[PDB]
Amino acid sequence: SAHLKLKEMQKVLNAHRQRAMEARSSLSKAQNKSKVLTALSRLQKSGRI
Amino acid sequence: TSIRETLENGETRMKMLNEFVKKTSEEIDSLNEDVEEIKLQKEKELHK
Repeated sequence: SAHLKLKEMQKVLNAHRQRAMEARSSLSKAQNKSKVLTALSRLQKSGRI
Repeated sequence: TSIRETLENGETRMKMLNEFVKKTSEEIDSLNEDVEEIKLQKEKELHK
């Protein structure tokens, strides 16, 4: 039963793991757009392009 | 009629040159701002 409980809680970890990744992925996408926006504000403002 | 056409062409050329000079001044101001930002970055980030 001990190791049973172990697998049980480790399954929970996996869930947490993937859900964290989900959030992380979203965050990355968000921050990606953010820095992308910086280029859209900077590269077009300098007029060199 | 020839003098009026020449004056209209000269006024159009002057307006185009003024627009080009305004665009060049805006580009020069943007380049100066970018150079100032690059200098500030090279001064701050290189302090370590």
